[PDB]
Amino acid sequence: IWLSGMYFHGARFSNYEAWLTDPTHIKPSAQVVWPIVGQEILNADVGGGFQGLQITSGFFQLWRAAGITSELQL
Amino acid sequence: VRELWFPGNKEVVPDYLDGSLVGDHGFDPLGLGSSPEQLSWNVHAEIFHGRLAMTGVAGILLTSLLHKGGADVPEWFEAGRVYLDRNPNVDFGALLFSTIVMSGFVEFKRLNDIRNPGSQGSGILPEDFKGVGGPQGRTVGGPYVGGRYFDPMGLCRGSPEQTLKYKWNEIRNGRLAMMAFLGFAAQYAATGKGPIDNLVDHVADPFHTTFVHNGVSVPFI
Amino acid sequence: QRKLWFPGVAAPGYLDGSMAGDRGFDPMGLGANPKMMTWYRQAELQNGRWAMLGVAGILGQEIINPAQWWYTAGMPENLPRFDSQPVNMGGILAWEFILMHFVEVRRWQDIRKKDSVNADPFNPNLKVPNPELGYPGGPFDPLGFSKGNFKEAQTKEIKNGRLAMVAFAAFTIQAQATGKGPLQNLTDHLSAPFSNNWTTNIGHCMVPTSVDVQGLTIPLSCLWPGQQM
Amino acid sequence: ARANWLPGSDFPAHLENCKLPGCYGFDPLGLGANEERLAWFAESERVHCRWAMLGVAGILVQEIVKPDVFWYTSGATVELPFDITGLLAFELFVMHWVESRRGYDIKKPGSMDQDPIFSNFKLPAHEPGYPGGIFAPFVPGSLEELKVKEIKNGRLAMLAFIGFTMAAQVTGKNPLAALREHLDNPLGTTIFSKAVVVPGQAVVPPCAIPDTIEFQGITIPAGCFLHSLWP
Amino acid sequence: EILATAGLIPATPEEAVWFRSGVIPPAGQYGKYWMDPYSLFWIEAILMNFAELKRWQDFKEPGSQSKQYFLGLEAVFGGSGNPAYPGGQWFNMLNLGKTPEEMKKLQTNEIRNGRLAMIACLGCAAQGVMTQKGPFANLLEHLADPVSNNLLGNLATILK
Amino acid sequence: MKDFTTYLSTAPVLTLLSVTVVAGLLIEINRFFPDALIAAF
Amino acid sequence: PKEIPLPHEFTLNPELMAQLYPSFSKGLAPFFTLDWAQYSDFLTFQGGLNPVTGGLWLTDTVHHHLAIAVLFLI
Ligand code: CLA
Ligand code: CLA
Ligand SMILES: CC(/C=C/C=C(C)/C=C/[C@@]12O[C@]1(C)C[C@@H](O)CC2(C)C)=C\C=C\C=C(C)\C=C\C=C(C)\C=C\[C@@]12O[C@]1(C)C[C@@H](O)CC2(C)C
Ligand SMILES: CC1=C[C@H](O)CC(C)(C)[C@H]1/C=C/C(C)=C/C=C/C(C)=C/C=C/C=C(C)/C=C/C=C(C)/C=C/C1=C(C)C[C@H](O)CC1(C)C
Ligand SMILES: CC1=C[C@H](O)CC(C)(C)[C@H]1/C=C/C(C)=C/C=C/C(C)=C/C=C/C=C(C)/C=C/C=C(C)/C=C/C1=C(C)C[C@H](O)CC1(C)C
Ligand SMILES: CC1=C[C@H](O)CC(C)(C)[C@H]1/C=C/C(C)=C/C=C/C(C)=C/C=C/C=C(C)/C=C/C=C(C)/C=C/C1=C(C)C[C@H](O)CC1(C)C
Ligand SMILES: Oc1cc(O)cc(O)c1
Repeated sequence: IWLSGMYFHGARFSNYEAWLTDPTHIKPSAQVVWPIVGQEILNADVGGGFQGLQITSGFFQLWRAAGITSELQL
Repeated sequence: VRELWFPGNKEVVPDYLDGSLVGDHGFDPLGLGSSPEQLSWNVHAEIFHGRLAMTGVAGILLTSLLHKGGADVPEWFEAGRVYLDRNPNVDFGALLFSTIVMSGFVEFKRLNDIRNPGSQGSGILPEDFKGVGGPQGRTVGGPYVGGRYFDPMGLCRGSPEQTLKYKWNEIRNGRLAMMAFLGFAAQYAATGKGPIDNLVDHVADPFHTTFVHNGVSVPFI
Repeated sequence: QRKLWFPGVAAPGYLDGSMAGDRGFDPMGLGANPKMMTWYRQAELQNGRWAMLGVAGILGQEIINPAQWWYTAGMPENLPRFDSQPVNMGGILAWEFILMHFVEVRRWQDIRKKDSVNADPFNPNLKVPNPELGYPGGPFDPLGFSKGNFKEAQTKEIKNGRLAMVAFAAFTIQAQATGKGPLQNLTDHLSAPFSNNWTTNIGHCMVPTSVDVQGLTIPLSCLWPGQQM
Repeated sequence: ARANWLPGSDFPAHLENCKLPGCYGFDPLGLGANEERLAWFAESERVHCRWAMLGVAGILVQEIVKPDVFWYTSGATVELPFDITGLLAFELFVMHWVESRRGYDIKKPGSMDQDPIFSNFKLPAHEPGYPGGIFAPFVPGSLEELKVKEIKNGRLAMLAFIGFTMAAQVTGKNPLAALREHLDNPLGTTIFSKAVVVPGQAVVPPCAIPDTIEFQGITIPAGCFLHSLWP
Repeated sequence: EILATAGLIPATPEEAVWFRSGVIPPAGQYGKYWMDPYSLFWIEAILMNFAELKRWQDFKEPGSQSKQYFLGLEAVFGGSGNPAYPGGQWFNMLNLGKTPEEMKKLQTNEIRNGRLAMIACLGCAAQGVMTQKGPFANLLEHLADPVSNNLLGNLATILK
Repeated sequence: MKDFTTYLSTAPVLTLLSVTVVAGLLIEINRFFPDALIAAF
Repeated sequence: PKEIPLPHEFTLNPELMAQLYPSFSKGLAPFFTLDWAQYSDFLTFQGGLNPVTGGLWLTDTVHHHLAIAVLFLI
C-alpha cells in the first residue's frame, strides 16, 4: 500500500516528467499541500512550472534508472 | 425451497433470510442485515429507495422523451439549472429550504411510524394512516401503508394472493429502477447524453456504440 | 420409438414414444416438464405448419414466377396489382394484424383450457371436435382424412414439418449467401459443383444494409456476419 | 355466466356471482376486488357511461347541423350568449349541488331522497345509481335488459369519445369527416398507414391542433395528448 | 493456418496465425470482426461467468444446479459422482462408453490426448515467440530442411 | 452486524472518528472563514 | 523523453536494440555456444561512474545482477 501511494504521488502530484528533461536544475518534488491556514507556503518553486514539497527519497532517480519516463507507467 | 440469487450454495444464504420477506432470495454476502433491527431498517430503506427510484426514473424518461420530440423540456442533468434560469425570481436557497421543510414533515411522520408502528394513525390523522404491517410479522405500520389515501383503489384490500403479487411487482420494479438510475448516471458521466439519446444512438448503430466506444469506460480505447 | 435419432443413445424417461415423431432426442432436457412439453409441442406444430406453407410458397412462386426473388418479393414495387387501390404496406399490415390476432387468441385460449373455445361465438351448436391439442378437426378437416390411422398421419405431418423447417433455414442461408432462389442454387450447383458450393458462397452477405419501404428504412442483416457483398 | 369478455376463460373470484349489469368478468388488475371499491367504481362507470353518451351524441349532432364548426375548438369559437365567467360559475354551483347530492346518495342510500323545498315530494326507494321516480317517467321494457343496454351503450360511447378526440388531434377533422376520409382510402388512412416505428426510424404523424389557442385575452395550452409518445 | 495454407479461406497464411487473431493486439490483430474485441470480451466474460460459476457450484454441491429453474435446462445439470464427468443428457448425448471398462478406456484416451494437446499448445507458443510464424509454417519449414531449421539453428534469430 | 457496530463503538475507533470529525469541521470553518483573529459578530 | 521508443519496442525488437547494442544482432546463439565474449558490449566490467549521469554504469549493474543470480541459483 505504501509503495502504491509512492507511485501514485509520483504520477499525479509530482514533476517527474519535467525533472527528466532537466535533472540537474529541477528539484524533485512529489507532495502538494492544500491551502488552508497559510500552509501553501510549503509548496516550493522546485522547477518546471510545479510547486510542491522537495522530496529526498530518491524515487525520481530510481524511476529514471528503470526507464519509467512517463507518468502513465507510474 | 425458494429461488436463490445463486443456484445451490445454501451456505452463502443467511439464516435470518428465511423467505418470509417480499423479494427474499437469500442475497446478503456482506451480512449488512444480520441484526434484526438492522434488517427491519434495511427493509424500510429498500422499499423507500425503490419507490423513489421508480418515480425519478419515470420522470427522467418522460422528460427525455419530451425533449426528443421538440418540447421545451430540458434534460434531467440540467433541469434544475434551466428552471432556475427561466425563473430568476426564485431564490435557490429558498427552494432548498422549502423542499427540506416539507420533506422533513412527511419524513418525520414516516420516521415516527418506524419508531412506533401504529402511532400516526390518530390525532391529526385518521386510522387509515396507521399501516397494515407485513415485514417481521407486524400487523401495523411499516412500509406498506393501506388506508383510503395511500391505496385509494384498494388493490391490497381483498384476496391475499393479489396483494402478494402486487408486492412482488413493486419490489422487483423498484430494484430494476434503482439499477436503471445507476445506469443513467454512469451513461451521462461517460457519454454526456440522456438515456433516450443513448438508446436511440445505440439502436441506430448497434456495434460501434457500446460502452467500449464512449472513451470513458475503456480509457485506452 | 424403437429406432432413435442416434445409434445407442439413451432415450429420456419422459420420451416413452406415445407422442408422434418421438425419436428419443431432446438433448437439452427442454421436455422434462409436462406442461412445457405440451407448449413446446404446440410451438413445434405451428412452426412446422408455417414452415411447410412458406417452403411450398417459395418453391411455387419460383416455378411460376422465376423472375421474382422470394427474398425481395415483399417490397412494395414488386407487389402485384389487382385493383386501382394505392399501395400502402401499413394498410396491408392492419388486415393481417387484426385477423391473425383474433385467430391466434382463439388458439391460445384453446391451449390454456382444452375444449374451452370449441363452439362458435354466435351459434353454440356449431362445435369443433378436437381430440387433442393442435388438431382441431371439424371445419379444419372437411375431407375427413382422419378417422383411420390418426397416429400414422400425425407422424407424417410432424416429419414433413421438421423437414420443412430445415428446408426453410436452408433457403434463408442460401438466399443470403448467393442472392438467388433455391431452385436456381440447385441448378447452379449441378453445373459447376466444385466452384458453386457452400465453400465459395459462404462468407458473403448478398443483402443490402437497409431497404427503403416507401420512406421507411428497415435495417437488414444476414443470419451470420458476412462480408456484405 | 356464458357471456364472457374472453370465451373459454374463467371469471375472477370477486366477479363471480356479480349481479351488476353488463358484468362479463373483465378485471385483469382486480380493481373490483374490494366490495366497497366495487360499488364506488360501479357508480363511476354508470356516470361515465351517461356523460360519454351525452357528449358523443352532442358532438355528432353539432357536426351534422354545423359542419363548419370544429368540436375540438368549439370551446373558444362559438360566441356565447352570456359570459364565460358567469356561465362557468353558474354551472359550477348547480353541478356542485347535483353531484354532491348524488355522491352522498351513493355513500348513504336513502340520505338524499327528500325534496328540500316541497316536503310532500320524496323520491321512492331505489337502488344505488338508479334514482327513478321522477327521473324515469317512461320505461319501455324490463329494467334489467334496459340496464344492460345502458351499460353497453355507455361503454361504446366512452370508446367513441376517445376515438373522436384522437382523430381530432391526428386529423383535425370532425368525426364524420374523418370517417369519410377513411372511406375514400381505407388502405392509407389507418393509424398503421400514418405511423410506424422500427429499430432505427419512427414516423409520427404531425399534430393537427395548434400548440396554443388564444381565448379572449389569455392563451390556453390545448395541444396534443402526449405527442412525444405517439407511434 | 492449415485452411489458409490450402487457400480454402480468404486469409493469407501469415494473417491466419493464432497469435495474430486479436488476442494480443501488439503481435497483430484481425480488425474485421462484427464488433471490437473488447466488447467481445465483455460478452465472453458474462457467458463464461455463467458457465464456470454453475460448474463450480456443481463441484461444491453435486446435487445443485438441477433444482433452480434455468429455462428448463437445469434438467441436464444433475451431473454425477465425479465432477469431471457429468455426462448427463447433454454432456453425453451419444451415450458413448456404456460399460465401466469402456468408459475407463475412453477416459484414458481423453487424458492422454489432453496432455499431448497441453504440450502442443506450450510448444506452439514457444515456436511463435522464437520463429514469429505459425505452427504449420514451422512444421513445413522444418520438413524442408530439418538440420538447418530447428531449435539450435534458430537461436541466432529469435524475435526477428 | 451487531458485533461490527460494537467494534465501531470501541474507545479507539470512536476517539479517532471524533477527532477526525472535529478536525474536519475546524478545517472547513477555517477554509470558509479564514484569519478569524477576534470574535467579530 | 517523449521521443524515446517505448519499453516494449525495445524488448520485442532486436533490430532497434541492436542499433543501440550491436551484440544483439547475433541473438541468443553466443550464450548457448559459450561465446559470452560477444556480449561484452552490454555486459561490461568497467567501474567508476558514468561521467554523464554520475552513477554506476548500467551495463556493469546488469552484469553484476546476472553473476549474483547465477551464484544464488547454484
Ligand atoms: C440502497 C438500496 C437497497 C437497500 C437499502 C436494500 C436492502 C435490502 N436488500 Mg436489496 N437490492 C438493491 C438495493 C437495495 N437493497 C438493488 C438495486 C438490487 C438489484 C441488484 C437489490 C437486490 C436484492 C436481492 C436479490 C435481495 C436483496 C435483499 C435485501 C435485504 C437484505 C440485504 C441486506 O440486509 O443488506 C442491506 C443492503 C444495504 C445496506 C445497501 C448497502 C450499499 C453498499 C454499502 C454500497 C455499495 C453498493 C454498490 C455495490 C456500490 C455502488 C455505489 C457507487 C457506484 C455510487 C435488505 C433489506 C435480499 C432480501 O432478502 O430481500 C428482502 C435479497 O434477496 N436485494
Ligand atoms: C480426443 C479427445 C477426447 C476424448 C477421447 C474424450 C472422451 C470422453 N469425453 Mg470429452 N471432451 C473433449 C475431448 C475428448 N473427450 C474436449 C476437447 C472437450 C471440451 C469441449 C470435452 C468435453 C467433455 C464433457 C463436458 C464431457 C466429456 C465426456 C467424455 C466421456 C464420454 C464418452 C465420449 O463421448 O467419448 C468421446 C468421443 C470422441 C472423442 C470421438 C469424437 C471425435 C470427433 C472429432 C468429435 C466430433 C464432435 C462433433 C462436435 C459432433 C457434433 C454433432 C454430434 C452431437 C453428433 C469420454 C471418456 C462426458 C463424460 O464425462 O461422460 C460421463 C462429459 O461430461 N467430454
Ligand atoms: C433512490 C435512487 C434514485 C432516485 C432519483 C431521483 C429522485 C431523481 C430525481 C431527479 O431526476 C429527477 C426526477 C429530475 C431531475 O431533473 C433532477 C433529479 C433530482 C436528479 C436510486 C437508488 C439507487 C440505489 C442503488 C443502485 C443500490 C444498489 C445497492 C446494491 C446493489 C447492494 C447490494 C448489496 O447490498 C446487498 C443488497 C447485500 C449486501 O450484503 C451486499 C451488497 C452487494 C452490497
Ligand atoms: C429438437 C430440439 C430439442 C433439443 O433438446 C434442443 C434443440 C437442439 C434446440 C432442438 C432442435 C431444435 C431445432 C432444430 C429447431 C429448428 C427450428 C426451425 C428450423 C424452425 C423454422 C421455422 C420456419 C418457419 C416457421 C418459416 C416459415 C416461413 C414462411 C411463413 C415463409 C413466408 C414467405 C413466403 C411464403 C414467400 C415470401 O416471398 C417470403 C416469405 C414472407 C418469407
Ligand atoms: C375496466 C378496467 C378494469 C381492468 O381491471 C383494468 C382496466 C383495463 C384499467 C379497465 C379498463 C378501463 C378503461 C378502458 C377505461 C376507459 C374509460 C374511458 C374511455 C372513459 C371515457 C369517458 C369519456 C367521457 C366521459 C366523455 C364525455 C364527453 C363529453 C361530455 C363531451 C362534451 C362536449 C360536447 C358534448 C360538445 C362540445 O362542443 C365539446 C365538449 C365539451 C367536449
Ligand atoms: C463430449 C462428447 C460427448 C458426446 O455424447 C459425444 C461427443 C460429441 C463425441 C463428445 C465430444 C467430444 C469432443 C468435443 C471431442 C473433441 C476432441 C478434440 C478437439 C481433440 C483434439 C486433440 C488435439 C490434439 C491431441 C492436438 C495435438 C497437437 C499436436 C501434436 C501438435 C503438434 C505440433 C506442434 C506442437 C507445433 C509444430 O509446429 C506443428 C505440429 C507438429 C502440428
Ligand atoms: O376520492 C374520493 C373517494 C371517495 O370514496 C369519495 C370521494 O368524494 C372522493
